[PDB]
Amino acid sequence: STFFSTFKCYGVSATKLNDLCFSNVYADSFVVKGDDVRQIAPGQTGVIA
Amino acid sequence: STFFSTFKCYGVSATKLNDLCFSNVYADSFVVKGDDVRQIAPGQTGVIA
Repeated sequence: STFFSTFKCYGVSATKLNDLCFSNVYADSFVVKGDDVRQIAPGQTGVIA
Repeated sequence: STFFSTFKCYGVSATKLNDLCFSNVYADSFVVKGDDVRQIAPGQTGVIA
């Protein structure tokens, strides 16, 4: 059903998420416009960041 | 005539293609939707990969 236009993982490889166990898991949610999505990453400047 | 929205070379630099000779060349063709193009790359996960 659900498909994503952006997927990025930083401290782990994407092909090893099935063999791991995760601790202290949190999820954040909000809405922005298309041109502002690139700002959601470490070491970024701009209005959102 | 032809223009590409995506182009990414991996084991060679893009400015060296005109000076080399290539062996065992093969081409693969298929169709996906726009959101799935990002999965055509080494180390990716998803339904396509």
